[PDB]
Amino acid sequence: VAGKPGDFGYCDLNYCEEAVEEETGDGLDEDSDRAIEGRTATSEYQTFFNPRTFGSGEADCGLRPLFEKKSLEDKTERELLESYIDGRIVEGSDAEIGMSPWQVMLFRKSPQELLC
Amino acid sequence: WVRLHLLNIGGSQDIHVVHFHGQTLLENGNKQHQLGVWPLLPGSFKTLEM
Amino acid sequence: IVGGQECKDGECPWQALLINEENEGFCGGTILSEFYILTAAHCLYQAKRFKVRVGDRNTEQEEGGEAVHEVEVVIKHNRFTKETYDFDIAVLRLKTPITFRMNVAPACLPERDWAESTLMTQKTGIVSGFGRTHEKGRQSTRLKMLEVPYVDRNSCKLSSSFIITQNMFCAGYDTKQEDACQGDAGGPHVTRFKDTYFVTGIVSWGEGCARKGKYGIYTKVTAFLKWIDRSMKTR
Amino acid sequence: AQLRQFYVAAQGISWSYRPEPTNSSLNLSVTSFKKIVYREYEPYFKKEKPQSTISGLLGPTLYAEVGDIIKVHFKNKADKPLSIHPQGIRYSKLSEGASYLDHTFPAEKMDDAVAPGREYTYEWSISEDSGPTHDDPPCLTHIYYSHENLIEDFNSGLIGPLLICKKGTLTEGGTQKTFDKQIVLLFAVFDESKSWSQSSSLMYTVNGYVNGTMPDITVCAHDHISWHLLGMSSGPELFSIHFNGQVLEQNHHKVSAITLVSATSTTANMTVGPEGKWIISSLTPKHLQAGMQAYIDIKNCPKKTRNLKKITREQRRHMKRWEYFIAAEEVIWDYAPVIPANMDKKYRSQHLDNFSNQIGKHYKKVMYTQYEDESFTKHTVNPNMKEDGILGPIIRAQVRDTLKIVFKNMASRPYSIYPHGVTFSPYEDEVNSSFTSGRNNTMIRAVQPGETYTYKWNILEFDEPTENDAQCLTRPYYSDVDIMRDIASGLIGLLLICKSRSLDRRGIQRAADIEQQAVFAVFDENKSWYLEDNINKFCENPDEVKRDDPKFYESNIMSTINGYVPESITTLGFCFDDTVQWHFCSVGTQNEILTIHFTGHSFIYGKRHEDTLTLFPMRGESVTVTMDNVGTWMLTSMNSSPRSKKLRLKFRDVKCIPDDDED
Ligand SMILES: *[C@@H]1O[C@H](CO)[C@@H](O)[C@H](O)[C@H]1NC(C)=O
Ligand SMILES: *[C@@H]1O[C@H](CO)[C@@H](O)[C@H](O)[C@H]1NC(C)=O
Repeated sequence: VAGKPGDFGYCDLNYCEEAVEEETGDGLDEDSDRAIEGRTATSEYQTFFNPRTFGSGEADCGLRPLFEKKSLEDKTERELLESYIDGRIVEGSDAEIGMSPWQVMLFRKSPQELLC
Repeated sequence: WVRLHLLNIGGSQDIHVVHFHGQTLLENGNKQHQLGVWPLLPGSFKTLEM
Repeated sequence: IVGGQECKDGECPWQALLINEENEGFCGGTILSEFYILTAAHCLYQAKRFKVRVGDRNTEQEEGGEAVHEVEVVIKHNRFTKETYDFDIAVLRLKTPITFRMNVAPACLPERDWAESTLMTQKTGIVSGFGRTHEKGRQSTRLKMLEVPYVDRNSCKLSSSFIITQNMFCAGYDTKQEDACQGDAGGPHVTRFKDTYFVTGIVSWGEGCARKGKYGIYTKVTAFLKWIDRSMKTR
Repeated sequence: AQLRQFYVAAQGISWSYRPEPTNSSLNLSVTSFKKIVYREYEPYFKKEKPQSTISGLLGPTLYAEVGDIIKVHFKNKADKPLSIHPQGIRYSKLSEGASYLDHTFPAEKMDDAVAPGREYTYEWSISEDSGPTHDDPPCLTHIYYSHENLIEDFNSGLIGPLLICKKGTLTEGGTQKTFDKQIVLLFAVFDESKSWSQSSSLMYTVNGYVNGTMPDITVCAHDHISWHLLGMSSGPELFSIHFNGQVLEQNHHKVSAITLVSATSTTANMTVGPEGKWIISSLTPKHLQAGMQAYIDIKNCPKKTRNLKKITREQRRHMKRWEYFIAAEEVIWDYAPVIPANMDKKYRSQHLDNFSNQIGKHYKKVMYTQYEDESFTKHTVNPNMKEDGILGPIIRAQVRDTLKIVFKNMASRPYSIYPHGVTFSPYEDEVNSSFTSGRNNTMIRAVQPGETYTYKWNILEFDEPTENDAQCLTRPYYSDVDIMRDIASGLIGLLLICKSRSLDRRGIQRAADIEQQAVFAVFDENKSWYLEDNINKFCENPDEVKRDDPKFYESNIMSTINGYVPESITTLGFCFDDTVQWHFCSVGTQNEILTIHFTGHSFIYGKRHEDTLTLFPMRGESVTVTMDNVGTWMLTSMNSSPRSKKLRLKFRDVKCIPDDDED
């Protein structure tokens, strides 16, 4: 659209609706039995952007510099999945500092508040 | 309506398809089907409604 | 405590609030003696520093009987493994002596043979604690209690994607939203017998809180009554 | 609601029981002729309506939806004053058709015996009560029978199919609109002794044809068959037909083998498989003496528009190649483990050529010896199969799973497995691997001594286990080179058709005890395939077969329990709070249903609790037990016939002695 070169606008049109849960594995092929809590994972990430076009910070997402760069199983709130003995009653009772490193909280020049 | 409690007791395969002259049974269970007769299976206890 | 209602003052005396560094209960506590508190051994992975504020009735405000007690040392099971879902039990010896008063009275061990023949053979069981008032509802501000019934072994096995060991037993409702939840971490679940409540176990894990087809994965207290006593005398 | 003017006439037919006179022509058959069977006629009895060749002795199929009124004109063309009596229809006494001391009027008695050559319009208004209900297949099966002589009329004929279907599903022709085809199945033990003419006819009859001489049946692929299985005979006769290659639905229950008795009428479903003729026969020993060979041709018809719905997953979740190397190997064996003859066969011979007490019975069976090495030399499968006899290793076959079988024959005879109740699934498809299938697409190489070949077994998403069933359904397997003598030999095995979720080939749900097998099978060593070497060369008797005997026809026959005789089996023992998930197999030629019983302890049957379970031949039974009474208790049988009387296992119950928890 007009204004900034590359600014994007959406033509007014309708769209369909889909469901996902109704499908089992398909070409997935991971396991034969069932297990919901207690799993550990380590691997890399595949990008979708040209590295020259995004620079630093592309293939490092989905992790945390403190908790996941060391690839260590972390404290109570994330323990709900990983603890085998625990799946419903963990209740760390607190959310300490920095539990959401990728969340933004806006202010306006209006009295301090978040619009969106 | 009358409930059935016909029973069979082991022995030697003494099965009996109890004919009813103009009568239709009713299975009493999670499915509740309808029957005409029933083979009296030894070692089994059968309950129905009539 | 999905749904449920508040423990009346004194109705849940052994029930304790394990206050952590911020003095908000990270786990459900259980008074055992003048110096001991009971919690599931999963509570050991959730602690910076922690105390036991016995007699607490409301997380909003102090409303009588709140005495702060400090855990001397934890008796963790040496076979306690998360994968086994078993031995999820941590006896908490206290530095501060527990003062038996209003809302302070423990639950002691019956005869092992009689407990096996009577406790796990009961019909329903009562669970209490400052738990999540719903499956995900907010934590119970008041000390809320709830009663849940026993579940057959095969029903628990089919209702669980995991092992249902020789000890662990399901207790709750098939689809009704009422059971222990977040807030009952080691939350004392008991069972009435002639007004003497008996702790028949505590949830360890499970899919959601009183979900459809799901139940609290309790621990057979009668299974480790000998170990419960030997940890009473341990540390 | 439609007014059904039916015109049927009884008439004696010189029935041949042959599918056709053949090039030899003529009719020189059993002396069962002039068989009065009623046949449908054109309106006003213009002429008899044509009857299907398959329905040789089978009479007019009478489908009827609810609300109808059936003006069944019955011209008794048979020269005997006769009658026709329904079974499960709330009729009126005027068309009662049954003569007894009802103290009724002659007008209500003329139906009970209609004069020969006389039309009687047997009218009955159908009702919604007389029809399929909820949870009931679209059609129901019944019978109208000649009440004139319930003993002699049957053997003289007078048989006709009775079907009642729901409105809508029923067509004008009687088929189900949801069903591509409908099939009616009948068996009989027709005896000329109790007939119009008299003869000693032990000859058995499937439908109208004798001992396995049916004209073959062709069914196009993916054909929704609404089956109609009817088993009727004079005496108590068991019709244990296994649908080889097919699984049928009865009352929302899925089984591959349909075991029925006399006076049994049943209906079921099957969507016809891809391709290949198939044969079905009754597992009754007398039905093995006779043919009961109903050949059916499952054919991939291009003139069918094979749907190819492909509403499936077709993917490796829940899957693994699961290479079961169960190469057959000849072994020495003892029916009685007098010494602890457990832990498969490491010290094999250890024998003394004596059928009693220690090793020396030399029951030279041919085990399905499991392996995991490709060469099959090392056993490589030596599990904790304590107090276990010759038993096929358990395959925890989940739904839609896949698995590989490879046989090397370490025995003097060619051999090849028949998965009974497992062949219902699409087998390993063969175009060049037909082998000695008998033209039935049974990929049976009968692997020669030392030969090796492979099975590619994989099941589709449809399964025998169901919500109206157990988590795993019990289905055995055995050989094909000689069924009778090889079942009499050591050629039998068993796996599980598992709907299980948390198994991973390890354990159905590893929270309950999984002790499963109770096989009171009866083996005659004077019937075994290795009769010769076993009985003659390695016993305390000369080299005669010794069929004739004081008791050697009886000595060499034995109702062992899972390869072990009842008298020399140690007592069981478990601790409390346990549930034992069982998967039984009543396979032996019992000839009499047996009723096991647990003292104090009780069974489970879906929701029902049995505490006394009857058993039926060649059928798998998979349930659990809530073992809830301390001490030793009996796995006793309530039939307790002296033939298989000493069947009681002293399973113990104690409060789990191990205190564990270290200190
Ligand atoms: C036909 O088979 C399908 C397989 O799922 C089943 O749903 C249906 O009940 C069958 N029909 C009858 C009449 O049993
Ligand atoms: C023919 O029927 C008779 C009836 O007794 C039976 O003995 C015989 O084995 C049958 N033959 C075949 C080939 O089925």
